[PDB]
Amino acid sequence: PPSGYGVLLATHDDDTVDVFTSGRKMRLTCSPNIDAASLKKGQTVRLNEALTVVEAGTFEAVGEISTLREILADGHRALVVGHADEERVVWLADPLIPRKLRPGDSLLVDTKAGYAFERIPKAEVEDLVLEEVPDVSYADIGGLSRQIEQIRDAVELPFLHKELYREYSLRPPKGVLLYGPPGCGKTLIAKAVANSLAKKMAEVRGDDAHEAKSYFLNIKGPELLNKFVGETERHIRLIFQRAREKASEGTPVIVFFDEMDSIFRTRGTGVSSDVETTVVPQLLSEIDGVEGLENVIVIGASNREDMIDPAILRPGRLDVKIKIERPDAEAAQDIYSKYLTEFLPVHADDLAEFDGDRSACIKAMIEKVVDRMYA
Amino acid sequence: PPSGYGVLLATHDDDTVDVFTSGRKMRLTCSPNIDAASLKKGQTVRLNEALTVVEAGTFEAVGEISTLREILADGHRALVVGHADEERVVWLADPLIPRKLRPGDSLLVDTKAGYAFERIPKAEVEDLVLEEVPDVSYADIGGLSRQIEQIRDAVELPFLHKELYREYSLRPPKGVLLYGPPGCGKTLIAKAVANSLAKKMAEVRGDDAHEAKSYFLNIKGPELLNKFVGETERHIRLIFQRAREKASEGTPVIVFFDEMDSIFRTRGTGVSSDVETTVVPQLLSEIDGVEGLENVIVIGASNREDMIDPAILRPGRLDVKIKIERPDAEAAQDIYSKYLTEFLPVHADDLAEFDGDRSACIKAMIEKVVDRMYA
Amino acid sequence: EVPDVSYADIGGLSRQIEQIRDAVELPFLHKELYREYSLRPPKGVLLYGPPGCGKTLIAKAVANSLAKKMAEVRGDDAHEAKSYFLNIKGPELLNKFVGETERHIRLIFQRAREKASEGTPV
Amino acid sequence: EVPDVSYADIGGLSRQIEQIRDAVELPFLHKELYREYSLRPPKGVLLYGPPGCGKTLIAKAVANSLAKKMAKSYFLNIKGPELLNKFVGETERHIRLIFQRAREKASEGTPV
Amino acid sequence: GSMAQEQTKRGGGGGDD
Ligand SMILES: Nc1ncnc2c1ncn2[C@@H]1O[C@H](COP(=O)(O)OP(=O)(O)OP(=O)(O)O)[C@@H](O)[C@H]1O
Ligand SMILES: Nc1ncnc2c1ncn2[C@@H]1O[C@H](COP(=O)(O)OP(=O)(O)OP(=O)(O)O)[C@@H](O)[C@H]1O
Ligand SMILES: Nc1ncnc2c1ncn2[C@@H]1O[C@H](COP(=O)(O)OP(=O)(O)OP(=O)(O)O)[C@@H](O)[C@H]1O
Ligand SMILES: Nc1ncnc2c1ncn2[C@@H]1O[C@H](COP(=O)(O)OP(=O)(O)OP(=O)(O)O)[C@@H](O)[C@H]1O
Ligand SMILES: [Mg+2]
Ligand SMILES: [Mg+2]
Ligand SMILES: [Mg+2]
Ligand SMILES: [Mg+2]
Repeated sequence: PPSGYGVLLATHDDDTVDVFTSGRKMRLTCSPNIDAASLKKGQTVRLNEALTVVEAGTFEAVGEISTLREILADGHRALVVGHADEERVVWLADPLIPRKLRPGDSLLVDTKAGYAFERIPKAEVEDLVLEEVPDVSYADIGGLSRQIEQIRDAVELPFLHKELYREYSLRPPKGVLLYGPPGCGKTLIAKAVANSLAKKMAEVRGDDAHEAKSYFLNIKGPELLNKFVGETERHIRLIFQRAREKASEGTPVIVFFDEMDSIFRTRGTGVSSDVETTVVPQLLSEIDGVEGLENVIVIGASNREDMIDPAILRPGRLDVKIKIERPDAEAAQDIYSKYLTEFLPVHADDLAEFDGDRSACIKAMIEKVVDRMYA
Repeated sequence: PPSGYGVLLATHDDDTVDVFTSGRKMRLTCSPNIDAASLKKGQTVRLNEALTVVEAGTFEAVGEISTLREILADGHRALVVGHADEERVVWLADPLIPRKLRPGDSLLVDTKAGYAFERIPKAEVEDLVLEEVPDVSYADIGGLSRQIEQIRDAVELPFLHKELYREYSLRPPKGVLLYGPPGCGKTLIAKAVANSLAKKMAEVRGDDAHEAKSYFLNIKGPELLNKFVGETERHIRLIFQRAREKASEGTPVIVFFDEMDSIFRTRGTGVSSDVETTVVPQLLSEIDGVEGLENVIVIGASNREDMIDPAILRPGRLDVKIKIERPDAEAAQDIYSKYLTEFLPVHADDLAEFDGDRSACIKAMIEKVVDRMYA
Repeated sequence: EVPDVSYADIGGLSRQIEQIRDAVELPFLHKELYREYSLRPPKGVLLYGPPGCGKTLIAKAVANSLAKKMAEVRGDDAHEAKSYFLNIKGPELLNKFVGETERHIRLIFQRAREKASEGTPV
Repeated sequence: EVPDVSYADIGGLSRQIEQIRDAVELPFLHKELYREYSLRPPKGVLLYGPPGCGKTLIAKAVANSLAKKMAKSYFLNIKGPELLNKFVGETERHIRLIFQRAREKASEGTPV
Repeated sequence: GSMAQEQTKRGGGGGDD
């Protein structure tokens, strides 16, 4: 009953297998029950005091993680650099030999065994910001109809009809800007497009919430700003790389930058610090460069349109500049209707004149109040 | 009976379990006297000379503390860093699957077995935010009855009456701005609110001592200013994350931004300094962002109300604006009554005119002094 | 990955493309004639102008032309016929450590000198 | 740092000595009588006037006299231009550290 | 005399065992 464990290394025609066990490299025969043909490199296997492979298992899930350097010519090996700049050539297991393994990846490796298993990003931090998706939708936003139409055309429309766009040789917009006076409702649209995207992703592929949320990234502002030189730029590089994996020409990845003025400037307006002077060219290269993002939409929101650098506010980077204006009388009526719902309790005195009709009473109250305030 | 110890890893339907023992992983059977189903992942279990589990214990060990970076998608493993910048993936223990686990929290981990047994909360502690409970109470403030009632309705009333607001579907205010001339009293009301919150969390709820200290997160303006790029941003994010994690349903967490005028100021004002284009957007996005606060009230006191930026003064961030005014004659009489108490030693010749009646004597002195200053 | 932009996809600039095409190809198109006049090929080309005027467009066209040329001359399309174009983002070479970025500079230029030949531009 | 200047060294400013005594010296002599009477002791003294007249001498003499009267008192002398740095926030953090040390010393109850 | 923030550059450290 007490049985050991080991890591598979390679297979031979002798029906024998190389296994790393107890910190040493050994060769074993397999049990008649197990078929050595189905084994794959890097699989975990179970052993015994007689030193026989009895059962195969799933790959290792814990251990040291190292940054991938390059993939060797043979394709079964790759160079990985450890935490203290130690470099080692390690075999690539079956799962890596899915998405193509590319350098700049943090592969989970067992240095003594010399095998890489999987890799994980750290940009999740941003994906961790929107832990709960807002429940607001376009039905809960009033006073803006043309803007909602434009924002739907920018995002939803290209993906609803891909074949029509292909026939007309038109690609989805690369970027969207939202600008207007404070409080006019920019964050509402920004947090409602996220809800719509989550609903779409859930209904199309799978009901899992995490994967649905994994397509909207919330920068939240100066979160990218860091202490050390050349670290925030690498953070932006990682953000955009993680964005480019998740795009499949049928799935949009929305990277929302809030308060554009925080990290974006003219490169000359900076007085105390000019970190933006380094940050801006990196992101400009990421958006449009030698290699461009095929199906990534960057939605930007700001309160001061002029402070933003002219390079970003260029067609082909921020194609549609949606402007939200201060509400008029009809927009005020719509906003009031969105809040003064019929289900709100109302006094019997107000109900007396309109024979208890809640809807008409509340409606007339809405015009009365908007008329009072718009005088 | 000399008996060993090991760390449980996973359970199987064969009633046999994998245990890390003597630095290597063992598949071992369980004794009939211990239930295998009752076991939990990452459990310290007893062994013997025949390598059979005989007892199960607490998840107590001595281990290095690793700063938690992110939890994996599968929800069972998390990435952590080390003192030497060593990043490793570790399975979560049963208690860590409790308060929600967040990045930046220390975890006790045994790197050989790779399990995070528990989280150490004292390591991430902020004593700069904590404030000593003031002796000042509501009865100690005079001449500001309207402002006291307004701040009561803003802060204390919503949590006292929750079902009543839910019936009307009203959310608690998400910000209070005390503002006015110098000295007229702004810090005094903050002290009174802190004392009331301390009492409410002390005797009404009865959690423990120092729990009242935890709430009313108090930070002065200049304290947030730091020497690096994007270091104040980290402090803002940390304090708001602490406020978010401490606040529960019906539990108020109040952050006092004393001296709101000097801190933040107005963006684009001040040639000498440019801290404004970095700090003001972090606060603008933490409050009323894509993900909003639940039961957090931000109280800001300013002697220069107009100096503060308008984007953080518009409704939705600082809704309830309370203005402190200069005392009038009746207000001055009340303030004198708040200090000219009857416990002060009164001269006998002073009491001669009223036959030793100290209450009437002191009231008359207050009237005389008020008349003298207001003549 | 090699972009598909070619010279036929650029319009309104028939003079600048001529200059860059000459500076890239002619020293290698006619090496014997260049050595006849002892003319050293230029080693610095700068493209400057207002935003969104075609600078990256010309860069992509040049990269595509070089990749096609090297695919014609030899093989190993996997990395060869493309390794000769090195795309570097602006802040990409910036590094946290004190001397690592300088080492990156020296090492990049060292490889660019190694891979280069009299017939193969880098 | 132990101040050594005494009131005897100061000449011609005895009246200033008697005002400065009534704000720091007297309160800690019989503080019990004040908390009985509920008086709030003073908090800050600003010595202002033409320079080179012995402003520092008055403060050092007061500190030395208070130390001699106590039967443990702690005194901090920090010059102005030291609290100045071009980087953002450093001058404030120095003040925070100074006052943190002040609270550390005052926590026992000895005069600071 | 405008005040300015700074960005520091780390120096790698070597530790064995
Ligand atoms: N139709 C509407 N138009 C405008 N505001 C609305 C509407 N419906 C609701 N609101 C309210 O307006 C508030 C402010 O929304 P939002 O945060 O989007 O403003 P903002 O323009 O993003 O502000 P800022 O420019 O300062 O970031 C929300 O809390 C929301 O409740
Ligand atoms: N009812 C009252 N109204 C006004 N001031 C009062 C009252 N009771 C006491 N005071 C005194 O008012 C003084 C100033 O109080 P506080 O510091 O709160 O005012 P402030 O306006 O916030 O001051 P500052 O302008 O310095 O920020 C204190 O000495 C306090 O004891
Ligand atoms: N003849 C042309 N002149 C200018 N732009 C063109 C031309 N033909 C196509 N374009 C379009 O112009 C867009 C911008 O090109 P490009 O990225 O080279 O501008 P840029 O100068 O690099 O911008 P930036 O200065 O912001 O980096 C391209 O997406 C391309 O589709
Ligand atoms: N009674 C006195 N009045 C003035 N100066 C005196 C007296 N006794 C001694 N001095 C001398 O005056 C000198 C200056 O003392 P001190 O530094 O206190 O002057 P100050 O007013 O603090 O100068 P500043 O205004 O430049 O700070 C001392 O070196 C001391 O020897
Ligand atoms: Mg907003
Ligand atoms: Mg105050
Ligand atoms: Mg370009
Ligand atoms: Mg002096």
